[PDB]
Amino acid sequence: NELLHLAPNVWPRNTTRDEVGVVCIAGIPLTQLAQEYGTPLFVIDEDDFRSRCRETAAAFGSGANVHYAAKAFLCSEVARWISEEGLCLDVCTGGELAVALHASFPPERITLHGNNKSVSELTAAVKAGVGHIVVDSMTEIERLDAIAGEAGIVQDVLVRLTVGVEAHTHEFISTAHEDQKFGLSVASGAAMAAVRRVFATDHLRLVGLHSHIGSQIFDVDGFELAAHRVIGLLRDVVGEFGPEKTAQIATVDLGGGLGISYLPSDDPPPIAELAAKLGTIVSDESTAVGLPTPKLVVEPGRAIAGPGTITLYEVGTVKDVDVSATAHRRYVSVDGGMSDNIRTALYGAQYDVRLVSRVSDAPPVPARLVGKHCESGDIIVRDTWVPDDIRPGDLVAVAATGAYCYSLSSRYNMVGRPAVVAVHAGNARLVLRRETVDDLLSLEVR
Amino acid sequence: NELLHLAPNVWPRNTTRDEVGVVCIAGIPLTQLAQEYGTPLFVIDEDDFRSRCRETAAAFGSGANVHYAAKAFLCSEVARWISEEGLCLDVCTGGELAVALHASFPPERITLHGNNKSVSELTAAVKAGVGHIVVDSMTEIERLDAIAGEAGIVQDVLVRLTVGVEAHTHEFISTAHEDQKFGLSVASGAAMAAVRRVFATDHLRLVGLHSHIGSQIFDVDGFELAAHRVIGLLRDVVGEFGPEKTAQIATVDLGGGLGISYLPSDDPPPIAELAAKLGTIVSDESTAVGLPTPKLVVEPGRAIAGPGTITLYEVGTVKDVDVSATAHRRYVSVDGGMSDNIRTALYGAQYDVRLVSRVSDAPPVPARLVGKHCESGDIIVRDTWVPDDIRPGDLVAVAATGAYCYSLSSRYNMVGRPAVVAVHAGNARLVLRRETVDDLLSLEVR
Repeated sequence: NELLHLAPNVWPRNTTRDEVGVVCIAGIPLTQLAQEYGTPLFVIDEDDFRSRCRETAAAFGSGANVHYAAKAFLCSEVARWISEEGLCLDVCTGGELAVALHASFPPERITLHGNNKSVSELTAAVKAGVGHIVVDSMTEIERLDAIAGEAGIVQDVLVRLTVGVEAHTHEFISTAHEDQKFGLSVASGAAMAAVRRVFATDHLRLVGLHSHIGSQIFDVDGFELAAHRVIGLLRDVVGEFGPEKTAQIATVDLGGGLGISYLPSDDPPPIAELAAKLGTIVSDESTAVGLPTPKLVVEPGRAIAGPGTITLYEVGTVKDVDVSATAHRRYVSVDGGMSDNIRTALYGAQYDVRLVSRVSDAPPVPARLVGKHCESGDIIVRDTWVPDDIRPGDLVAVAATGAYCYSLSSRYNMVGRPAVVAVHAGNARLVLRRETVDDLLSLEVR
Repeated sequence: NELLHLAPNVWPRNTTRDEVGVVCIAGIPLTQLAQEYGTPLFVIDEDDFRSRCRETAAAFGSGANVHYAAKAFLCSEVARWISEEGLCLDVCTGGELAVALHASFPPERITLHGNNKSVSELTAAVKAGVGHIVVDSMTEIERLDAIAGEAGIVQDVLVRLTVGVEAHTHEFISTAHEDQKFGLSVASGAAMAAVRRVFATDHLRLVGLHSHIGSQIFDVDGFELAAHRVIGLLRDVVGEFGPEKTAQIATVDLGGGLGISYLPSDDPPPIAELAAKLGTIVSDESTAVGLPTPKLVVEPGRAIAGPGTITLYEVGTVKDVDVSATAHRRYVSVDGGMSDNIRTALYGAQYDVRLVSRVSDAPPVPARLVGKHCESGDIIVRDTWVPDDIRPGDLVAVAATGAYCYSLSSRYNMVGRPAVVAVHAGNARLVLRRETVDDLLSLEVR
């Protein structure tokens, strides 16, 4: 009855149910996908993903202002999607760049991020003609300058700032000293020292400022404090160097962390509403300090890739576990685990799980969804409810696994990566194939 | 001065230091290994690993009583070492089995573990002639019974028990109801129901009972209570079925969790000492209930694989981070991260890290060792000390990364698995090659 419901904020946009009670994505029964492709299976609702690109692009004025964070999930097919939808792509190490270039992603729409970019990654970035590099340390700045001079080019950079704001859901914390790896402290003068260094060179050009402040952010307040702090530095810079050397500092990038619904009760605002608030903040903040309004750029991963994909599993074992003298928890063992979704164990993530191969009339029963790994903490959904007649051979799906589940996949217990399939308009296609024993053995020498 | 020291309880047994101040493993400078093989690099002290096998085998009476838990780290090379050293091998899913069989590991010395074994894994295990299956549910028992009967064989099994004991380091917790996925409860009567079920059939033979109680266990008291509880069931079983159908229940397997030193302060007892205590426990408990003393089996992963391997990295970036108005923490960015060692992030692991390419005279300074991934929490060693002159190009090593680090490796940010090398008597050989971009792209369709 209520265990049947697929909260529209949580599930992919193109989710329906059958007349026989099977959940379909983009018109295809989940049962047919498991039949054709096996389980576990990442199922991507392509129209959903593309929708999020378009709405976010519209919300921020242009696809140019929306940089997809590849770390959420990347492969050549997805790089193609982002390319066609007109967004930019943020890449983090050499491997993400090479996969983008392999996919012929236009390098001028690429930004390179990272706290510890090697010489060889910086080298490859400029050789490829990557549009922007977000610099994270004085050392990087030295390195990049030498590399750009060698190549005979002027590299566009942003400097990553630490502004003491950490935002999650409907709260944020402001600290005097952010104690983490990324960026340079505005407060300490470290950020201004970086700005000076970039100005002192010939082969680099400072075109913006970057901050990233959290994840699953549902309110604008963290961003507003962050924006105030970032533009305060802007004020400091053009104050010291004059609106002339600074004219080209045209971009404030407020990073990622746009929030999605994992659970029905999750309540991120519509992106159009949040984006307009952000736009008003940036204009207000810049006028408040006598500056022209900079371009606002945003770097979502989760908010593009997360909601449109589910993980489909087969129930293998159902065990009733005594938890008190009178209560029980129903442990439902499934086809994968921390190998394909480590987020529950790693971050304490909370997911929605539903029976998707039939409609049960059995009453709900408190449950834990667990994997097949030889570790007690191999838990996929810690606290949930299942039909009292859940049985091996039933299919269940976990929602919003499109971001950072596959990106984090391992071969723990020699469990190969699941296949990943894209559905569009009643048609399914394999995108990433499932790993085999040969894959498992492939790094072994002889 | 003291930042130079490599605690012998922490570092591989065949660690020394150069006269030029480079740490060698099995006689090879770590700087040479980084030069030949690149970083990050897993370095396996082969002799150390074998020694651990040999001393644990001796401590428990025989290699037959020591079952290496492959989940800690498995490849064909390692399966070979285990086989040669005369130990048994615990495998957890179909992939671990397949790797074992691929490496020619004797099936009779294999034991299959897991909470969610599929019909296909069970079927492959009996087809291979796997010596033991540790059954975890009533469902598994029914599946295996049918499988064994179809094969025309009698399958030896043990029943995994939950006895409400969870031990770590020098303590344990006893609970009325362990609320987790594995085993059947002695207290609720679920264990006895399973024993009856095995006894009901012709195609299975009950040879023993299994319990696994935690990790990093430094004392014997948790084991004692567990053994008391396990042997209590043994008494109920032979009571109800008579010393007859019960004569072949010859083994009490107390699982894994034997502890190693991650940090110089860590104090696991010598294995011979703990093994003797354990032996005494088993004999005492069985005699207290009028039973002959059962064989004692142990399933270590960490204590075999952990200490003999280190992870070698190159320092790329060094940033001093203000943490209060007066204090600072030195962020030392390295060559890998949560992709090759997720344990700090995942379980709050603590590691020992040391500068290995030179001797520093610089004073020590509070530090954090961090990877190159594009998230704040990509921390390898949260709280450590490094020399004040630590610089890009220096090599550092993290100790005791031989268990559960490679096992759990991912391609987060398209960062390929590092190379794994084995060193023995002044010779190094590549065991597992490092991933390339082609590996990263290999599951892509088109």
